[PDB]
Amino acid sequence: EIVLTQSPGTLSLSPGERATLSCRASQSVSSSYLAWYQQKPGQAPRLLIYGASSRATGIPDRFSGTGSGTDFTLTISRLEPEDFAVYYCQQYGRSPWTFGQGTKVEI
Amino acid sequence: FDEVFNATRFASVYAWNRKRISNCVADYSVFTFKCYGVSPTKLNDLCFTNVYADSFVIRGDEVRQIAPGQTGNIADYNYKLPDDFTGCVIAWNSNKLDSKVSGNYNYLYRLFRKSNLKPFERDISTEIYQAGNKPCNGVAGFNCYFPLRSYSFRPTYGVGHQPYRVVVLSFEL
Amino acid sequence: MQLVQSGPEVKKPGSSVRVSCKASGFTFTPSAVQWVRQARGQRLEWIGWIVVGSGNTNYAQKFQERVTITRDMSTGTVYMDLSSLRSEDTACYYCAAPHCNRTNCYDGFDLWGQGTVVTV
Repeated sequence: EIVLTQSPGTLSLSPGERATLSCRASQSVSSSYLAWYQQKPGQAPRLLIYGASSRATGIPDRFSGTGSGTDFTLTISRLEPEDFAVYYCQQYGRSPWTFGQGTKVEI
Repeated sequence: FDEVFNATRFASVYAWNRKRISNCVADYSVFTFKCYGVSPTKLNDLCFTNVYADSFVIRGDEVRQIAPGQTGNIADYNYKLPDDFTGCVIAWNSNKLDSKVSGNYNYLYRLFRKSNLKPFERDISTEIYQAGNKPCNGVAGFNCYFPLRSYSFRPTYGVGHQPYRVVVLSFEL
Repeated sequence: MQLVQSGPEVKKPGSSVRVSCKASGFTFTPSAVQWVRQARGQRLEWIGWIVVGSGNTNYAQKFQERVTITRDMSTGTVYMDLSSLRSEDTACYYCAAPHCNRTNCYDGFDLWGQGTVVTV
């Protein structure tokens, strides 16, 4: 039921820069039940953020996450070449479960 | 012993009803009459002075966990005996009595708890459980779980899921 | 510490497929394992999830009548059964569960399987 929108569709910035992503919802979502995933071609997805504010163990601190209500965002401070991938936003508080559309970052 | 075997209905495992038999010259004349504390060699001649009598309904395969000093889902969360057990653990099957057309749902067994149980202890409280951080003020379904699950006890399964009644007398001095 | 999933399978339309997600430590430990599908280049799409403890389950309305998630405690196995395969289902299937050994659980879904390719 809940519809998530991810923007921008594509990003083109050189390594080292700062990128920002927005995950927008359609109804109130508890801030303790949101997460982000990273996907590279052919590999399994990776967990990045749980609860929208707690970074997963061992992940670089350059990642950051905040938001509340019906709109959540992800920000990465210092980008590097290996980070070029597609990130999916998942709200995982209310059944039925739901994912995002996807984004792309390159240069 | 006329009140704790021929009873029409038995209690669940998440709870259980016992008694305080006393002042009666127990006719132990009275199937797995497995006794641990004192063997029936002289069970008909004793000076115990105080006896309890619990009651439980459980699946056949889980009966082994009743014995002291063993681990199990129902022996580490519902009913655990002390290491110095002094009693007997009687048990038979109730395949054609407790089983019912389409099954019986009245029996339950606790599935989750904060910590293990101490001997001869019970806790009856149905509340949401489980978490890392527990901001579960409301009632939900992710990491906030209903603690009890109901047995199936269908009208006919093969041996191993059928209902066994087990009575665990706890002698004393 | 990882998830094990069967190899690729081949099926023709109308049949049914069974996919196994085998883990370690699931028994005696709470573990909410979900199921996610992903076609080539498409967005991830949710399917189902099940609690290894109580058997509680929930399915997407769309995938209702077509998905059956079954549990096996003794072997610590999880079964995802799909019936009446359609060409739209041809995709990769992942099983994900949260790190759970100490009774308590890591709230987020962190472990993810290697994936299985099913084509019809």
